[PDB]
Amino acid sequence: YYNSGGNLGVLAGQSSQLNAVVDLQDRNTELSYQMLLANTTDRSRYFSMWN
Amino acid sequence: LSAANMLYPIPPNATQLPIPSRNWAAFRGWSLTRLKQRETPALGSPFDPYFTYSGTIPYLDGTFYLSHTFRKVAIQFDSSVTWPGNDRLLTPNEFEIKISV
Amino acid sequence: EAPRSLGPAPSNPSLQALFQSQPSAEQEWHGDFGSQPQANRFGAILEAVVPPRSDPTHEKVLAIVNALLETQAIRRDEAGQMYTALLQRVARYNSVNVQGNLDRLIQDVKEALAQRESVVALNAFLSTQPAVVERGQENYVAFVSALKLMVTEAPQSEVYQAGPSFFFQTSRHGSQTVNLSQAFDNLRPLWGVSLLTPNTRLLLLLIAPFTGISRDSYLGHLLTLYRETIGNTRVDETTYNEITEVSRADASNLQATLNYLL
Amino acid sequence: SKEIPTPYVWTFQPQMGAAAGASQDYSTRMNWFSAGPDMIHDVNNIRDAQNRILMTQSAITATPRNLIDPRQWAAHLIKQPVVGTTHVEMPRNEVLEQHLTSHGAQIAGGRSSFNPLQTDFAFHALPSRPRHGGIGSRQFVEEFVPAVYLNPYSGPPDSYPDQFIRHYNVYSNSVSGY
Amino acid sequence: PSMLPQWSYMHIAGQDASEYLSPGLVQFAQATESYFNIGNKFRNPTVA
Amino acid sequence: YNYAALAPRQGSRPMLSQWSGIGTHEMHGG
Amino acid sequence: FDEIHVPPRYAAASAGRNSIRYSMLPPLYDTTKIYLIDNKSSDIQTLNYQNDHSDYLTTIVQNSDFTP
Repeated sequence: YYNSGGNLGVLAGQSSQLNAVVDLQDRNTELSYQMLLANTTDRSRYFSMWN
Repeated sequence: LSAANMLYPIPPNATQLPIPSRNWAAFRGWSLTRLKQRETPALGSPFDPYFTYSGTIPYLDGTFYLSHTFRKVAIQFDSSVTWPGNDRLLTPNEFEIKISV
Repeated sequence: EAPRSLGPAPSNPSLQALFQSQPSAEQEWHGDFGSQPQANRFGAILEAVVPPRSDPTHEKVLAIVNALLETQAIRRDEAGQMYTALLQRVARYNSVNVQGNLDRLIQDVKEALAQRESVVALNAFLSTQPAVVERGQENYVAFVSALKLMVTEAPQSEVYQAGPSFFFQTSRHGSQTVNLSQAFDNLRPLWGVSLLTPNTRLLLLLIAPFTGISRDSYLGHLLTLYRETIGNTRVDETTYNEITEVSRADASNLQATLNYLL
Repeated sequence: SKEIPTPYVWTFQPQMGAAAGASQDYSTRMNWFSAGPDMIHDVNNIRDAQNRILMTQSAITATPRNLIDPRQWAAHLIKQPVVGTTHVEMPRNEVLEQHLTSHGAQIAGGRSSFNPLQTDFAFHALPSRPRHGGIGSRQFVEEFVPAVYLNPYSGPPDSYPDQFIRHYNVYSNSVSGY
Repeated sequence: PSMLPQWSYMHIAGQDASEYLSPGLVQFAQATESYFNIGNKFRNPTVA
Repeated sequence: YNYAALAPRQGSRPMLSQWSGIGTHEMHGG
Repeated sequence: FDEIHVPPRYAAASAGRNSIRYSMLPPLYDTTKIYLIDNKSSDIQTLNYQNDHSDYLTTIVQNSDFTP
């Protein structure tokens, strides 16, 4: 669940229960990661650790 | 109510122990109360898929009916010195709220 | 602050080897022969009459490895490894010339350690700093002289380069580092002329106790006020100590005096 | 920011009487992403004034010392607690009581009557050694004031301010693990 | 320039990563870039 | 120390990287 | 009691002119014996497929710690 509504992940430490992750529903992290891979690595080669 | 609201989950028994180090400048005191997990919603998210509850919400409605289920509370700084440690209370080492015997 | 070597004398590696690998009956650090039993008396007499010769190779190598430990060329936990390696090499190529060279090396390293028991970086920093300004070449010269005097007279102070800037630190394990490059870059527009960054303010506060500056200039005025503030701080420390010690025959009293005092 | 840094507030360990590392004052800090440069200047000036106050408070109260946090403190540096003079009065005169009892008298005690003398003892119950060791809370807060580290971690690794790390012993400089 | 403090705190238009970080940290990163590579954890602005 | 103890030593001189190598900027919407 | 000089007794070089050095064993000095036994050639048959009992290959090193 990326940039969703109620399903929000948290990385908050035990100190203050203050979540370090904010999602805006106006940001596309899936497409951002796809573009990041396509620009950094030669995506034409298949990898099996992740799909 | 000027405060930092912290919600610590409680398994349905026993006790619990919060909080790491901090500076504690201009501190004012502690306010403590017990709420039910079924009734407290999620704070950060705009939605709560796991809420499934209506009626009074103690967390954000000012409806605290479970304050009577506290036996005692103990406060220590650096896990060695009790905050009211200058022999202030009748009970030397902790705040007692209920005594049965 | 751990002891680098076991010997009671950090210097004199030969003395340290004496302490480590010699019997505690020949050493000195500061009875009634004749009534002893026959065996002890005869053994001592024979040893005295015909002394037993021994090889001073292990002692020499131990002194060398102690010197290396003191120099920090060899870590504490690899002293035995280096000792064994040196023994193996010396035994492989043992000769009278090699023993003489070992003795010469021990003497030289002992002398160097005794003699030994930042300035070049400051010289490079001054060289890269321009030496001519259009607002009076006397305040800058006297300030440079004061800086050199204070860095020389400071017991444990370091000047070093970190990338494109030069830093000045008051102590090895302290928390007072001054970016000299940026401090002088800020001071340059206003040698002979509130508007100073905390870095150059700290530099001025550090150099004030160790300073020829004309009092008419802005830097002269700033140095005079910093000297006055530092003297006020010392006298205030003395008064605070006196008042607190008298008032202790409460932390609240310390709170009150510090609040009224700052 | 290197020019105006957040002070390193120390942490007190009230079992060994010494500071246990230091960390930046991340609790007393004011948000300014909602403020324009007019108030940014004010906040920066306030932080600079706070740093100046901390530096002068260090100069006034902190005793000079080579190490940042000596785990074991010299006896004279530690502020010993003052002790009053103890006055004690000898109640009975043993030799005269023994004489009276030997001459056939029973004394049932509760100045008595037979003792004209009256002696008092005054002494100071000082400890044998002047308690060298840790630091109390009062002296700790007096001396280990928050530190302002202007240019942070610039230079060789041995020049860094150690003892800011919570788990670090000065003797045999290294980090103590599990 | 009413957003320069923000664009400098979040390195959008401020100073390069080689010279707003601690010089010791830069030395560490350049020493251990062969295997540990701290370099990609910091953003440096690019201003036209 | 010098932080040269943390880098591979190609003989004697350490295999240090560039001073300005730290930092990155990779961001484009297309 | 000074002037009583006792010269030191150094040890000869571990690798001298007469030293014979074999790896993974303490060095030998002066003379030794090297055996070119043909029976050892039967332990390295991989090297002696085409070698008769007169043009064989052997190994000097005779230690049970390693295979021939």
